[PDB]
Amino acid sequence: KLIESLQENELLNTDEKKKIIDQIKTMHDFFKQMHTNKGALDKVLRNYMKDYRAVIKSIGVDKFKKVYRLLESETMELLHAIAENPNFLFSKFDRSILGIFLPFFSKPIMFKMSIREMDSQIELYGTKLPLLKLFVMTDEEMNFYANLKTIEQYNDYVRDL
Amino acid sequence: XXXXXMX
Repeated sequence: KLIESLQENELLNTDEKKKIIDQIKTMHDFFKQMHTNKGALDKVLRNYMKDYRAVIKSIGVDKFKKVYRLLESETMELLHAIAENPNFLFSKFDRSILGIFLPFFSKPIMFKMSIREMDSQIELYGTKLPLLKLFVMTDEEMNFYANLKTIEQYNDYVRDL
Repeated sequence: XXXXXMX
């Protein structure tokens, strides 16, 4: 669907790259703080949810804590992927990896959501992520990124979906 | 694949 991004993206300059990395790190700590801190989780639900009231009854902190345990894990794997393979996060298109975590981190996104939306999103994440091993690179994948040279190859590599 | 199976 997003061939738009895949039609004008350029390379990521040193600073734009770090910008992405710090963002992943900030979320990773946030996620850890939700399931590790009880005050933290309740405090975030009161300020992000449009209706904190109904969320604790319909969904409960117990289910939220679950995804966050799994969110912290995934943010960790991606972070290592990034470390072990410099060129992972080559262009601006890769900023799309962030879209996996934003729905549980951004205040605007979660405030606009509804109860039902949140419930199924949490259920969905809980089912796909565990058995989805995202960000776990293979030698073949590593080798590839190791060789990347231009946005041209990359763009076709991804254009090839 | 695994990534775009979620965007």
